[PDB]
Amino acid sequence: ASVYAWNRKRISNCVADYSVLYNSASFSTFKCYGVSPTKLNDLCFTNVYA
Amino acid sequence: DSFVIRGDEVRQIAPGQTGKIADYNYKLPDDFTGCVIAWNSNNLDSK
Repeated sequence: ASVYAWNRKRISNCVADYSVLYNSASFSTFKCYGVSPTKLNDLCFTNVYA
Repeated sequence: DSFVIRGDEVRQIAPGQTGKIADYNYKLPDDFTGCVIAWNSNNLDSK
């Protein structure tokens, strides 16, 4: 979607291996706030919004 | 310590930095004292 009207996906009721994202060479940045990307598999959430 | 790396991966060469080379094959100490010098060597080391 275009940045004037950006699209929010709710993620819920599932397991995510964040290493599948963070280990990828595909990303030009992966900057995180309040959490470090290496820790995200050890930790869990009510929902995630993309 | 002397070696060739891909230019994008030079980020991993520090105390506190994270990635596959920092995890596996070239861990620096968390309190490392010294200097990291890196430069593009495409004209020397590509084929």
